[PDB]
Amino acid sequence: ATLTAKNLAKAYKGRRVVEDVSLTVNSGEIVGLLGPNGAGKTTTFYMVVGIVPRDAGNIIIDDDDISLLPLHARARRGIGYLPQEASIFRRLSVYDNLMAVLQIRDDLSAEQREDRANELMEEFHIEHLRDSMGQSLSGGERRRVEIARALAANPKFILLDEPFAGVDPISVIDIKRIIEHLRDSGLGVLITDHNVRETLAVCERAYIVSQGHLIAHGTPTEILQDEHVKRVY
Ligand SMILES: CO[C@@H]1[C@@H](OC(N)=O)[C@@H](O)[C@H](Oc2ccc3c(O)c(NC(=O)[C@]45C[C@H]6C[C@H](C[C@H](C6)C4)C5)c(=O)oc3c2C)OC1(C)C
Ligand SMILES: Nc1ncnc2c1ncn2[C@@H]1O[C@H](COP(=O)(O)OP(=O)(O)O)[C@@H](O)[C@H]1O
Ligand SMILES: [Mg+2]
Repeated sequence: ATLTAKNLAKAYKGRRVVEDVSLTVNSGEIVGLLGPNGAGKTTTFYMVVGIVPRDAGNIIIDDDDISLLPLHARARRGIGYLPQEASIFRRLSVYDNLMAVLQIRDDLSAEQREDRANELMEEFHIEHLRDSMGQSLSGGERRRVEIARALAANPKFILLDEPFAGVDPISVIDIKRIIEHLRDSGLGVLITDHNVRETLAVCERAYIVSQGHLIAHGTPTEILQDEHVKRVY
């Protein structure tokens, strides 16, 4: 499957925070949307996920233009999403966090939902936290729970907004292995970051944004032929 955004634009109070941003991700790839703070990465993700309406451009999955579908409809089409800031249900246990999303799985029986919850906790190394409250988790543990909770919806594409933000260096490596695992499972993975040097090496392709504009794109090697990108990073 392929998820594509074509010439997205978004304005707030007449200011164009995103002017022209495109990107594409296929199943089995990690693709980066990378650039400085304020460049428009989260706004772009919001327009892809459907959390805000787009002012221009197109959002496409395969042969379906979904630019006008609401968040919930795109989610059923296979788009999953993880915000930068903590999104775990702090007052609920890890188990209940996963079961909360598994309740939308009309393709699974009550029993199967229970199975998947145990499966996800094994995969993401959080079984020992089954009954712990999200509040009591560390940044890295919290991130692993939130990612597993997103996968509970069985998405085709997972959009991770700065997944490494607010986690320790050991958890960064752990999250990087998780991302490789997701990719190997056939998901299309789209990640944002401002640390181009670090994140570029895990991307099959990336889209470098600055001030709401796409300024470079392609494989890391292609991107790093751009003198501006070389220098700044
Ligand atoms: C049918 O409803 C479902 C639930 O399903 C059942 N059957 O209940 C379950 O799916 C679920 O539950 C949630 C989800 C979110 C919250 C939540 O954001 C809380 N607020 C805090 O964390 C904060 C907020 C402010 C003020 C303080 C400090 C800081 C900043 C963090 C508390 C919260 O206190 O409880 C939540 C619950 C229970 O979502 C629901 C509600 C849609
Ligand atoms: N709801 C909003 N109203 C007005 N301006 C906003 C809103 N959300 C974001 N912005 C602005 O849009 C620009 C891009 O923000 P954002 O997409 O969050 O950038 P990034 O994720 O790349 O840091 C920023 O200048 C930000 O202040
Ligand atoms: Mg952001």
